[PDB]
Amino acid sequence: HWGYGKHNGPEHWHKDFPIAKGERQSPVDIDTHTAKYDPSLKPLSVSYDQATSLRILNNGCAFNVEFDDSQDKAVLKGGPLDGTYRLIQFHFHWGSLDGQGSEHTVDKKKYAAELHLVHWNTKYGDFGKAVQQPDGLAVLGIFLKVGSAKPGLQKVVDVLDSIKTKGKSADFTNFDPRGLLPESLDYWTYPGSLTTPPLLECVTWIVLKEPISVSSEQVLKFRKLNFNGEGEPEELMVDNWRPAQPLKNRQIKASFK
Ligand SMILES: NS(=O)(=O)c1ccc(C(=O)N[C@@H](c2ccccc2)c2cnnn2CC(=O)NCCCS)cc1
Ligand SMILES: [Zn+2]
Repeated sequence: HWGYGKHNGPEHWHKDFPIAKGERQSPVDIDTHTAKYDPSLKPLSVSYDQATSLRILNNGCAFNVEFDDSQDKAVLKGGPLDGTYRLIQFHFHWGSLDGQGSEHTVDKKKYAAELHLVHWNTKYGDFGKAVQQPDGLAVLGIFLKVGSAKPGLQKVVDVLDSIKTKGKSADFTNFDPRGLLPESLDYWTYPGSLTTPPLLECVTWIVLKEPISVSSEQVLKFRKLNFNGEGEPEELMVDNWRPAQPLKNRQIKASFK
């Protein structure tokens, strides 16, 4: 029932998921002047060289590229994290217009889109158990701006034709998520939540400072997707972002001086 319309969008979610008004909700606005460098942060390790992608799925919210997480293959370690976090999927949030689409904002600036690489803490054995823990997940967030094309994104753009409507999937093997990273791994980190229902407060957020650039044509292909299922009235999959939530008693830490 929840979605991103006037009748079922983020302002309505709290009626089915009261944690929507919780103490560690995401996303947030990152006030870069209030964020503090934290010398206790260890180097961030993004280790994706043995990633094994499997499939791409339109789940009615976004599209997810899913990975084989049955072994340590593609993992996130270091930074604010304790232990090893395994990549399970990535997806994006985007706008109807280039001036909006990201979930996190930076000094109130909205980006055209935001990539979420989702990882779970291997100490909990599987994703389902990890989402019952306050340090169960780590999401690596990457902003997208419109400018030059991102070559590493093109294979995603070109399969979207095949998963236009909710519940469609396609084989998506041998995709290398390293092609979606910016040059610098400088980040902000804070404790938060899933940004969609069930909005569970399990996430260590790691949001990169440097955006990647994608072309107008690339983001336009995202906006041709549908929220609805085949045969249903066409609802373009656009503006699938939750706005910034109250920071409450949290501190955002920076990895850079
Ligand atoms: N935006 S985010 O990175 O913060 C984020 C990351 C992961 C999930 C997620 O795994 N949600 C699934 C889940 C299954 C079991 C327990 C809890 C959560 C779920 C539940 N119903 N559908 N899904 C799939 C889901 O919503 N896919 C993520 C695409 C966001 S537009 C949601 C948001
Ligand atoms: Zn997300």
